[PDB]
Parts: sequence; C-alpha cells; structure tokens
Amino acid sequence: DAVRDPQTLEILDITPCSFGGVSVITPGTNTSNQVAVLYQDVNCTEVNVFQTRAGCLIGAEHVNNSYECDIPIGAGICASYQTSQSIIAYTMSLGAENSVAYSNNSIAIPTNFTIS
Amino acid sequence: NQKLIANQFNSAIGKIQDSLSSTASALGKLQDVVNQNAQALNTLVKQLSSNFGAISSVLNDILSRLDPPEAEVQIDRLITGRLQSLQTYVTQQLIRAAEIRASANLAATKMSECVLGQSKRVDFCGKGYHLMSFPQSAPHGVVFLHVTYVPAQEKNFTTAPAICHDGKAHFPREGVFVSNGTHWFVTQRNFYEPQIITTDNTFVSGNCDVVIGIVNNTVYDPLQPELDS
Amino acid sequence: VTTEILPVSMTKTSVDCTMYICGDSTECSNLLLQYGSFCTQLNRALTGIAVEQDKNTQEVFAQVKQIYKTPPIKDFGGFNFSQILPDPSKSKRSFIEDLLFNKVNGLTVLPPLLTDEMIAQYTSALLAGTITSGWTFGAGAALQIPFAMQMAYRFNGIGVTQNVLYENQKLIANQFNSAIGKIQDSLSSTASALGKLQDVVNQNAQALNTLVKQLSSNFGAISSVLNDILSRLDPPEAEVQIDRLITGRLQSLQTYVTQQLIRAAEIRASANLAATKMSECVLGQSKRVDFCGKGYHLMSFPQSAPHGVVFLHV
Amino acid sequence: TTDNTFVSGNCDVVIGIVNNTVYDPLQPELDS
Ligand SMILES: *[C@@H]1O[C@H](CO)[C@@H](O[C@@H]2O[C@H](CO)[C@@H](O)[C@H](O)[C@H]2NC(C)=O)[C@H](O)[C@H]1NC(C)=O
Ligand SMILES: *[C@@H]1O[C@H](CO)[C@@H](O[C@@H]2O[C@H](CO)[C@@H](O)[C@H](O)[C@H]2NC(C)=O)[C@H](O)[C@H]1NC(C)=O
Ligand SMILES: *[C@@H]1O[C@H](CO)[C@@H](O[C@@H]2O[C@H](CO)[C@@H](O)[C@H](O)[C@H]2NC(C)=O)[C@H](O)[C@H]1NC(C)=O
Ligand SMILES: *[C@@H]1O[C@H](CO)[C@@H](O[C@@H]2O[C@H](CO)[C@@H](O)[C@H](O)[C@H]2NC(C)=O)[C@H](O)[C@H]1NC(C)=O
Ligand SMILES: *[C@@H]1O[C@H](CO)[C@@H](O)[C@H](O)[C@H]1NC(C)=O
Ligand SMILES: *[C@@H]1O[C@H](CO)[C@@H](O)[C@H](O)[C@H]1NC(C)=O
Ligand SMILES: *[C@@H]1O[C@H](CO)[C@@H](O)[C@H](O)[C@H]1NC(C)=O
Ligand SMILES: *[C@@H]1O[C@H](CO)[C@@H](O)[C@H](O)[C@H]1NC(C)=O
Ligand SMILES: *[C@@H]1O[C@H](CO)[C@@H](O)[C@H](O)[C@H]1NC(C)=O
Ligand SMILES: *[C@@H]1O[C@H](CO)[C@@H](O)[C@H](O)[C@H]1NC(C)=O
Ligand SMILES: *[C@@H]1O[C@H](CO)[C@@H](O)[C@H](O)[C@H]1NC(C)=O
Ligand SMILES: *[C@@H]1O[C@H](CO)[C@@H](O)[C@H](O)[C@H]1NC(C)=O
Repeated sequence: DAVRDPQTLEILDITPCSFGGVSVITPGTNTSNQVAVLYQDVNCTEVNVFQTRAGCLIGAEHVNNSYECDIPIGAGICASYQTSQSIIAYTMSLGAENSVAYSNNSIAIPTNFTIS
Repeated sequence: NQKLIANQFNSAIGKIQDSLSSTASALGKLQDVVNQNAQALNTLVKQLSSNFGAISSVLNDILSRLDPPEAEVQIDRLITGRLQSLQTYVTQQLIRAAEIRASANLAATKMSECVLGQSKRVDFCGKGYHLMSFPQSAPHGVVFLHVTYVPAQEKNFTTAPAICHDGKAHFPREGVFVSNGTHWFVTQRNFYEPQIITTDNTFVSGNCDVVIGIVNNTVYDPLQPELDS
Repeated sequence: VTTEILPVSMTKTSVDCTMYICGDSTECSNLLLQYGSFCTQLNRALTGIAVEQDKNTQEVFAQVKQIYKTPPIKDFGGFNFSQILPDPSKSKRSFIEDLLFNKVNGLTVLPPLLTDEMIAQYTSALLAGTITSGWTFGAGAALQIPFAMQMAYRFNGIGVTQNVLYENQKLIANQFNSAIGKIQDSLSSTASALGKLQDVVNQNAQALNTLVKQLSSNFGAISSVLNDILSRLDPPEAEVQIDRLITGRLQSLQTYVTQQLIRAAEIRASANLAATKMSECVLGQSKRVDFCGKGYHLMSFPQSAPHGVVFLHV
Repeated sequence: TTDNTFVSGNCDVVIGIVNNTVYDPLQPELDS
C-alpha cells in the first residue's frame, strides 16, 4: 500500500498507473459521424475536455442546462446531440419539475378521458 | 360516450400499427434473446479453431503427425479446451434459460390476469386503469396490447368530507362531495358527473361536531314531495 | 408501520482479464490468445450484468414522469411525515434515509447512472404524490386531494366505512405519528434491520477478495509470480509454467463470472419484486395478503437505501 | 324497480334501450 523510503524516511503511498476502459459515445451514423471519447475511471492529465466522476470525456462540450437523459455516461451525467449541432455533456434531469396544488379543501376530478 | 370510446379505441389501434411498423426497436426485447443465443453458438463453434496450448487446433493434423505417445497429449489439450468451452456454454444457457423461465411465468400470469379477466394491479397492464387486453403472436414470445382508461381534462373543485343537515353528519355512500362555488354536489371520483345530494346517496353516522371540514348544505329527501302530493 | 427491505442492485464491477492473468507480459498474452475468445465471452457476461444493474434501479425507482415537489405548508390533517420527507437544509434526504445509509490488480468499479442524489429525488416525487394526489399520479396525471379524504378511500378499500376515519381521525393521526417514531428507533442503532442489504454487499466483496487472492496460487506451477517464471526459465519451459497459471487464473475468472451471473439472477428477481411492490403498494393499494407486511393494507411510502429500497408499510 | 336501477341520461342516447315498466314500491304505499 505504501513504502518508507530508505533515504528520506518519508512514506509514499502507492497508487496504480491510471487505466480504464475506453468508450466511444456516438449518435447513430444515420444522422451524424461525430463522436466523443470517454476514458473511464481516469484523469485528463494522464490521457472541449470535461473531467467527471465516471472518467475523462474528450470531444463533447459541457453545459449548465440539464436535460432528460438520452445516452447515459454514469454518475449523474448523460450526453446528447444538440445545437450547428454538436455532442454535449450535462447533468441529467429526472423529468420536468412539477407540484400538486395541495389546498386542504381542494380536489381535482377528471371531466374527460381517453382510451389508449 | 360509446361512440367516442369506440372512436378512440379504433384510433389507438391504428397508432400501435404505425409504432410497430417500420421501426424494429419496438421488438428489441425479442431480438436480444435471439442475438444472445446466436452469439453463444457462434462463440462455441469458433472455439474449435483454438489450440488451447496444442501444436494444432486440428485433430486430424495431430493424428497424422504424431505417434500415439505424443498425439494423445496434444489431443487431451484439445479435449480439455473444447470440453471446458461446452461446460461454459451449457452453464451460460442454463442461466439465460432461467431468465426466460421467469419471463414465461410472468407472461403466462399476465395473460391469465390481463386477458382472461381484468386485474386491478397498478402498472401490471401498462399505465392507466386496466379495462381489457388482447394477446398477439410473436417470434419467440408474446405481445400484449393493453387497453387502459386514462383521465384527460380535469377541473378544479372545492370539497368536504361531509354535509351538515339537521345536526346529523351525512357521508357519501360512494364518491366525493364537491362544489362549483355556488352549490354542492356528489360525484364518482374517476369521472365528474355531479348529482344532487340526497338521502339515497349519503348515509348518516355521527354528527356535525365531530367532522373536521364539514360544511352546511341541504340534503334532499325524494319522499317528502310524495307525501305532500 | 412495518419495514420491508429489498435489494435492487449490485456493484457494477468490471475485470480486465489481461491485466488479471498476463499483466505486463507479452509472452503470457501470446499464450492466453491460444485459448480463443474466452475473455471476450467473460467480459460480455460481466458488462451485460453491469448494464442490468441500472435497468433494475430504473425499474424500481423511476416510476414517475414528472418530479413532484412537496407543498410549502406541511398540513396533512394531523399526520406528521417530517421523518420520511427530504430535509432541504442538507444531499436532500429524509431523517430516516440518513439513518439507513449510515448503517451500510486490473479490476475496476463503474458508477451507477443514478446516484444517491437521483434516487432521493425520485423518492421525493413519489412521496409528494402519495401524500397530496393519492394514486392518481401513478395511473396518470397528479390530481390533488386532501389527505384525510384520501385516507377515507383507503379505509373503504379494506371494508371500513369512511365515517370511521373521521370519528377517529385524531386517534388515527396520533397512532400513525407514533408508529413513525417507532420505526426510527428500530432502524437507529441496530444494523441488523438492514442485514438483507449488507448481505449483498458482503457476498460481492467476498467474491472479489477470493478472485484477487487466487492470483497468489501456484496451480501446479513453480511460482505464482509470472515475473519469476519469465526471468528464470527459457521459453521451452517458461511457457509451460505460464500455461499452468493461465489455466488456474482463467478457471478462477470463469468461476467468478458464473457466480456473479447466478447472484445477479437473484437480484434481478428481487428488483422485479421491489418494482412490483412500489407500483401496487405505493402507487395504489393492493388487497393482497402479506404483500405489504401484516394487516390490511392502506398506504406505503418508499425510502432510499444503499444498494436497494426500503418500504414503510402502513 | 327504482331500488335496483338508477337514472342517468335518457332514452335517446342509449343504443339498444328497450321499453318496459319500472316499478316504484312507494306508489302503492301512498295510495293505501
Ligand atoms: C353551480 O351549480 C348550480 C346548481 O346547478 C348552478 O345554478 C343553476 O344555474 C342554472 C343556469 O343559470 C339555472 O337555470 C338554475 O336554476 C340554477 N339552479 C339553482 C338551484 O339556482 C350554478 O349556476 C353553478 N355555478 C357555476 C359557476 O357553475
Ligand atoms: C351551520 O349553521 C348553524 C347555524 O344554523 C351553525 O351553528 C352555530 O354555530 C356558531 C359557531 O360558528 C355558534 O356560535 C351558534 O350558537 C350555532 N347555532 C346553533 C343554533 O347552534 C353551524 O356551526 C354551521 N355549521 C357549519 C359547518 O357551517
Ligand atoms: C413532527 O414531529 C417532529 C418530531 O419527530 C417534531 O419535531 C420536534 O418539535 C418540538 C417542538 O414541538 C421540538 O421541541 C423538538 O426538538 C423537535 N424534534 C426534532 C427532532 O427536531 C415536529 O415539530 C412535528 N411537526 C408537526 C407539525 O407536528
Ligand atoms: C317506447 O315507446 C314510445 C311510444 O310511447 C316510442 O316513441 C315513439 O317512437 C317513434 C319512432 O319509433 C316516433 O315516431 C314517435 O313519434 C315516438 N312517440 C313519441 C310520443 O315520442 C319510443 O321510441 C319507444 N322506445 C323504445 C326503446 O322502444
Ligand atoms: C542521507 O544523506 C543526506 C546528505 O547527503 C542527508 O540529507 C539525508 O538526511 C540522509 N538520510 C538519512 C536517513 O540519514
Ligand atoms: C435515417 O436516414 C434516413 C435516410 O436514409 C432518413 O430518412 C431518416 O429520417 C433518418 N433517421 C433519423 C432519426 O433522422
Ligand atoms: C487529476 O489530477 C490533478 C493534478 O494534476 C488533480 O488536482 C485532480 O484532483 C485529479 N482529478 C482526479 C479525478 O483524479
Ligand atoms: C455555468 O454558469 C456559470 C456562471 O453562473 C459559469 O461560470 C460556468 O462556467 C457555467 N458552466 C458551464 C458548463 O457553462
Ligand atoms: C373529450 O375530448 C375529445 C377531444 O380529444 C372530444 O372529442 C370529446 O367530445 C370530449 N368528451 C367530453 C365528454 O368532453
Ligand atoms: C387549481 O386552482 C389553483 C388556484 O386556486 C391553482 O393554483 C392550481 O394550479 C389549479 N389546479 C390545476 C390542476 O390547475
Ligand atoms: C384548512 O386550513 C385552514 C388554515 O389555513 C383552516 O382554517 C381550515 O379549517 C382547514 N380546512 C380543512 C378542511 O382542513
Ligand atoms: C343488432 O344488430 C341489428 C342489425 O342486424 C340492429 O338492427 C340492432 O339495432 C342491433 N341491436 C343492438 C343492441 O345493437
């Protein structure tokens, strides 16, 4: 786990040399031949660069806006092809925000319906 | 709404036809079973070309090249490799088959409870309230068409747990008391259709001093006009 | 209120067979390739499971189309849900959820798509719906209804006339609030309550520890260390000793993967049951005996938990 | 009878509706 150096009497921890799987993140080739490459579980210093928990993503731009997940990367991150168009990375949304108008004397009752 | 319901149903059937139609992704679940089995078979056969430490993966090349004292050793190397490949294959098939065993049990359960009757189980027959379903034949599996009731437009109503009449508390036999801001009605929860609140709709139990949120209204008795007339 | 705990997912492990068997060895790799595509077959088996672990999580927790917020006014007719609702001052998890979480070589571990924060967000939506819109949000759109009115339907559904709830509403709310405090104390200092989740974690850890420890075994070889063979024997002899280690290590991986596939099959089934329970116990009321614990089922609330889901059955 | 059935809608909107007499147990009582 660690070694005490023979001359300095200092202790240094031993980590493995960075490694991990290499994944290609792509839209279907039917609409785009643009790709991004994710180096899983590694630092960007070892390998439009985004460092995340799942690894180093090179090629896609990162944005502030969340979107429903399209093609997942992991650890809260998904990617998509958006406006001209390019591959982007974002924190995934789990759906649109909503609420219930919970007044303590209010009820909603359907007046029409459909059969699906 | 029989005319409307029949029209919505007929439209819904056309919609599933178009969804299933040109796009094969809809049936990916059946395609995956076929593909995984094909891959397992292709892998097993390809392994026959491997040496597994032998001088040659071809049994005939060993037999025609080496005398038995050496040929038998090279053959054992191929037997061990090929036998291990079969053992791996069979184990993999038994595990995959166990998944299918479970899926078939679920599919059979669904037909019995979704097609041969109506279950009241949520998300069992797709989304919405289950009415009916129809099975369809499919390659290596079964496709279920689920017909469900889904609420659409909704309206904002005021409610109350009970109506206070003569000091007695009146509760719905079935349904909820609602108000349009001017008048109280009683209706079924899953389809707004307001009724006049009467003694034939509600029942009396307890009183106005013990019901939280009880409101003042008039409960109609269909018998009194008859006694007076 | 009773607690039922089910596992949902396993650690998304991944194994590099080259690094495991022939790490930093050209001569070993050349021999490993003589055994065909066993690595491809094993790698696909483990990758497939890692994918299924997200499928299991998705089926159990992602049961809403919208994320519903709780009301600004926590007035539910005397019913106190403050211990199951998320705490906004924190990861926005409930008091009970924090208590639950606090009690649980060439190889790597991949992250889940949905981290504890995402699971907590789904859980929040499920509770906000259950409490303020009943089961309508499960079937379709979330339609508001007063909590007491919702309970009236839940009681009627078990053969108890609606007036009983109202006559005893104060008593029922008090019994409920007490019951929530009781589960907090039960889950609290004692970790045995979550043994079912702990067992999944422990079994996976043991499988991994066994696989790594096996690298030190000789399997009939002069040495378990590949580098000692390579620097000691010329190829005519070194290759034999290497094959002995390849066979042993490859068999160990095959055993490991098979064991993971079988354990994963159990989890597959548990996740299906957990998802079924949420749909029929939380997003509606089943009338199934012993499905949502003992007694006649009225309502339930999910809670986020490490590697699984915890259901509180009322 | 009126104690078995309920009234909702009318005779012009029900497909397959038939002509019969619905009995009211109250009328004989009012007359007696
Ligand atoms: C609320 O419901 C009441 C009762 O049906 C409505 O009052 C009726 O309105 C119609 C149309 O003007 C009149 O012909 C009836 O005579 C009224 N009935 C009574 C008892 O007064 C009322 O208009 C509805 N209000 C809203 C906003 O829908
Ligand atoms: C329904 O109306 C009656 C009056 O006819 C209300 O009874 C009065 O309630 C007030 C308190 O708000 C008391 O101070 C009066 O003494 C009560 N009058 C009588 C004769 O008892 C009753 O509270 C109303 N109920 C609802 C739900 O509105
Ligand atoms: C809901 O229950 C919680 C306890 O589980 C209540 O929190 C306590 O509130 C009292 C004041 O009434 C404080 O003195 C305690 O220190 C609080 N306990 C904790 C752990 O914070 C909460 O007030 C209740 N809310 C409602 C509306 O009843
Ligand atoms: C029930 O009987 C009444 C007659 O008492 C029917 O009403 C007539 O229907 C015919 C068409 O078949 C019309 O041409 C007449 O003008 C209607 N008479 C009146 C007074 O409206 C009614 O259609 C019958 N309903 C059923 C289901 O048999
Ligand atoms: C070794 O010698 C160097 C000087 O050349 C000195 O700075 C260092 O502290 C010494 N280390 C030990 C363990 O004595
Ligand atoms: C795929 O390509 C075809 C043309 O070959 C095009 O008509 C179709 O719209 C494309 N699919 C998508 C999603 O763009
Ligand atoms: C990557 O390396 C830098 C140092 O160059 C370090 O500061 C950073 O925290 C590392 N990030 C990860 C994810 O290891
Ligand atoms: C998000 O917005 C902040 C400013 O509020 C900016 O500093 C940051 O770089 C933005 N991040 C991305 C990915 O655009
Ligand atoms: C329900 O909405 C449809 C349009 O989608 C309309 O044609 C139908 O008449 C409506 N039914 C009712 C009862 O409002
Ligand atoms: C019902 O009315 C209230 C205002 O009184 C509003 O805030 C709420 O959003 C409405 N409900 C729906 C479903 O629109
Ligand atoms: C609703 O809450 C208000 C307080 O804001 C209270 O005065 C009223 O009586 C409550 N109504 C019901 C039905 O709980
Ligand atoms: C049954 O079908 C006949 C046509 O053959 C039609 O005249 C009759 O009104 C239908 N009755 C019902 C209840 O649909």
